[PDB]
Amino acid sequence: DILLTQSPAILSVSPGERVSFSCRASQFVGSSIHWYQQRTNGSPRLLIKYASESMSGIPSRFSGSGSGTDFTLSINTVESEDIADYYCQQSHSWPFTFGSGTNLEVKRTVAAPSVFIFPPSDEQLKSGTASVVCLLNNFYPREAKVQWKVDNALQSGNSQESVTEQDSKDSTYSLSSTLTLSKADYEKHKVYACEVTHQGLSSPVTKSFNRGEC
Amino acid sequence: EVKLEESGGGLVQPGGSMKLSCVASGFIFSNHWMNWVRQSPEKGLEWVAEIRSKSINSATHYAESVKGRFTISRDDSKSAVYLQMTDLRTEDTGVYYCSRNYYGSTYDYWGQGTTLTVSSASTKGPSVFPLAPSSKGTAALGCLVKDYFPEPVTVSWNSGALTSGVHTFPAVLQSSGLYSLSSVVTVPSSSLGTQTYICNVNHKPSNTKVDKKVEPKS
Repeated sequence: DILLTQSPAILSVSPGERVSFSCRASQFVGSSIHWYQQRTNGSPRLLIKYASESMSGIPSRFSGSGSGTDFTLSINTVESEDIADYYCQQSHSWPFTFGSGTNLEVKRTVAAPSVFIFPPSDEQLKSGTASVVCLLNNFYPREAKVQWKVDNALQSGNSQESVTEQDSKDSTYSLSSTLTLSKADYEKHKVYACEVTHQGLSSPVTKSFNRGEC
Repeated sequence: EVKLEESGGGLVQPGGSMKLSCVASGFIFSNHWMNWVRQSPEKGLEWVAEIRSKSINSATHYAESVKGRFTISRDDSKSAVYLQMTDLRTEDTGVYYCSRNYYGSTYDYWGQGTTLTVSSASTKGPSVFPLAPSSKGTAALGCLVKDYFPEPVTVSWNSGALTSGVHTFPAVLQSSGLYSLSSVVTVPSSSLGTQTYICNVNHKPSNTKVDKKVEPKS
């Protein structure tokens, strides 16, 4: 199949900025590249056909360009309704294929997270499992490193992260990192620590607790 | 205006079967080529199947990943296109869109999508555990909502009276096949002694409703 490489995966835009993003075909596709917008919880919507032809009803700030393999969608001054995912699609030959998408997010100034750690509850421990939660609250940009350290041993493979959608009011993200151990493994160790590295923090932040102390 | 409206999604075990339907209006249905396109986080958008117009023998075409397992069909008298799926696999999970392709070019109209979940996991309500505010300005507290299936759960705080500063995280699929999530909120530290904090967890597929009081641990 013809593969379409969209770049970047995530593009940060300030309101009023002129932005563009890229769709590269793994082989020649002439002008048969079509662009779609997909807002959160919505369906794809056709914006541009045959590289550069705008559909009716689509605002004039959208324009497309390119031919052969390298294609570009441009938004001349982004509005807040343009915050969405954007996909390209080729119809040069069968089967028709789509790129992986570019997500447009709101760019704002750097905001450091506030960090919180939560031991497993007594209730959960009584059930045989221990979940330790590290929370990063309202930060920007989205990139952050969260490392679990248990009696000074760096943990790998036993934690999962979740991230909220960008906040509608302050444009920040929040993130949970959840360390999961069996009750027996949890009770083998004393010091549980979450260390957070983020651009907004002049030094990485560690929150920790001693198992069973309060 | 053109409308495409899908139905028939749901939960099914691997090896299972399910039929999707889509009803069209606002264009001459029998003239046009109708498609199913699916979307998942791991594979993105993927064309699935197409059935062309009766004028060209209603030719059908399938993605290699579903050939021999899926069958697309149309009923022009009902303005309907269907996708019969068999031998379903976990990686068939996704949102399935009905879409018109304009004679071998764009997908110029799309439905709202219908969700297919292929999983051997059994339906199960969550356990809800407190994330107690730390004994050491602003405090964070929450509820851990663990080991339920399938999606979704809803979480409110104080029966909806508390909304500011709440973050209910997207669910994550554990290796057990069950989902887990946390819902947290930041509140003034001074309010921990004057205000009670209760998370209300609802999981409709298991008819589970749980209220958990979250207080400082002694």
